Amino acid sequence: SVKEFLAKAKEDFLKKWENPAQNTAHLDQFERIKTLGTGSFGRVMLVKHMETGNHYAMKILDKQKVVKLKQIEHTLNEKRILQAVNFPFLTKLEFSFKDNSNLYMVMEYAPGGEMFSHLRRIGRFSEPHARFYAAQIVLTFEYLHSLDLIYRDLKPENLMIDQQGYIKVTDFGFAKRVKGRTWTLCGTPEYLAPEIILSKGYNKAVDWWALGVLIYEMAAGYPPFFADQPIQIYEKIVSGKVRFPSHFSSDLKDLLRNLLQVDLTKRFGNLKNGVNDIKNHKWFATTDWIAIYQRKVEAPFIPKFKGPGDTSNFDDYEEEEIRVSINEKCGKEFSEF
Amino acid sequence: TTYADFIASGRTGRRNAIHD
Ligand SMILES: Clc1ccc(C2(c3ccc(-c4ncnc5[nH]cnc45)cc3)CCNCC2)cc1
Repeated sequence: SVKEFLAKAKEDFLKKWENPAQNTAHLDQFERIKTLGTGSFGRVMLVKHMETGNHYAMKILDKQKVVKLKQIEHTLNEKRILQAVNFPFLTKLEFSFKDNSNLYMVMEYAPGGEMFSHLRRIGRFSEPHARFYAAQIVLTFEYLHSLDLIYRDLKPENLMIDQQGYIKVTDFGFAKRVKGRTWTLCGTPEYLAPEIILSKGYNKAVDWWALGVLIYEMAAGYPPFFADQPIQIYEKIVSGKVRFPSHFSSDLKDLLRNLLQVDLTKRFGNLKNGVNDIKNHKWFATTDWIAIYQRKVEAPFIPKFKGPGDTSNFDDYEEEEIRVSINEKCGKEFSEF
Repeated sequence: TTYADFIASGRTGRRNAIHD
């Protein structure tokens, strides 16, 4: 059963969590092919592992930039968590290592590109299309939350599509293993739960709020709360008012009212019944949860796949050197990495 | 339309995370 699967999953996770894998490859074991996208203290590249000819996504973080942005502990979280998890809709680390200048995390490559790109281009997804993706997020969060992990950055930008049209939740920069409340102000403005904005201690309920935002955005083509400046967005989020497009089904609107619920005693996912309030909602009535986990459902969108190492579903970014200083930077800060 | 207001806004591209 679910409870049995999750218990065994936790036993597997805890062993790796308590004894993390370290220094399991080196940069010269890979050929760098192309930049798939960038962040403030790093980038993700398509690389080929020369030993096997396997293609991977390689996240390269500049240690000095991580330090400057005060993301040391969050980065240690990311690596420690991703080396320890294993789930169909996440990319665990296949390898990790560091050198004088950088931190490296190597993960399965998803060639379908970002959900963001497809969503913006197509405009919006149909409810069945949005439900297919939402189901995979619901199961991922059930998995993560059972391990006491909060994800804290759900958005289309972080959801990659694989060759079969299924999704991978990527970028665990703000993921954290916490049993109680936590306080860090982090996430993306449009996706922040009101608890975060109002500087309360918060818990995994923020991920279920974020799911409400994602489902809304996928179905409408725009998010429930937007403006030109974040402060205007925060005002809208706290106010306790959302409007649904006329094409939203009755079922969809009701699910969203229960996900985008400022009252934590009423928010779906955070009640006595837990995730099953979501799984057994009418909007998910046609969802076969086991078939989705097993990846037996036919995807409503399958991406263009011209071959191995194809990058056509990603945008182009200016390619820059991976420079490795002759002096070790930030040795003590990232010793456990 | 709300669609038109969205597309004319400055938040249709990839959105950056915030942090303290
Ligand atoms: Cl430091 C950094 C660099 C790039 C990213 C983004 C990113 C790009 C590509 C991938 C990625 N693409 C393909 N296959 C992957 N497996 C694991 N991550 C993958 C993940 C995150 C996040 C989502 N928007 C685009 C940039 C996040 C953080």
